Amino acid sequence: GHMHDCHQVTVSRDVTLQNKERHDCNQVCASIDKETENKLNTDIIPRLTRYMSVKGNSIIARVQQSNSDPKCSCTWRAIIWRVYKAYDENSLNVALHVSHPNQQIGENPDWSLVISNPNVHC
Repeated sequence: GHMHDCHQVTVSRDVTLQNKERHDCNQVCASIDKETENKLNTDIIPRLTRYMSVKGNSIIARVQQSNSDPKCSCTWRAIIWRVYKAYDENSLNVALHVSHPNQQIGENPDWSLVISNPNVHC
């Protein structure tokens, strides 16, 4: 019944883009694929580095859809392989919106974070 000291995190970006034009939402969302990567590497990973046992994440991937809705729901997911279990899902989510302390202007409202697998080693 071995015990797990790290957990695996899926960090997600969730953006709604205007599509008054009624184009493919894969193509509308693709517009800010590069933005999302640059945001992942320059802000999101850095501010979660503190919590990882070992540096290590998957390449951020967009979720394919099949629609042309007036508002496009765009979602990217990346996986961070090992984060100390000591840091709960809530504290990791907070780390996304707040850095400097007592802060009131939240950042990255578009970003969220789950535990993808409770049972990882470091």
